Amino acid sequence: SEREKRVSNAVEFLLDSRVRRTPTSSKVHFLKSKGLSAEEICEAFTKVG
Repeated sequence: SEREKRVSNAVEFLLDSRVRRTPTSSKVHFLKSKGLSAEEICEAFTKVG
């Protein structure tokens, strides 16, 4: 599904060691800019440990 693709792509982005030091505020805006909702964003954040 389109939602599953959005969330799974987000998780993969977030797991990249190179993006760790990226401000969480900008991660939120970035994910919104890729079409994710607030609930999708929270789901993506918590799939990462």
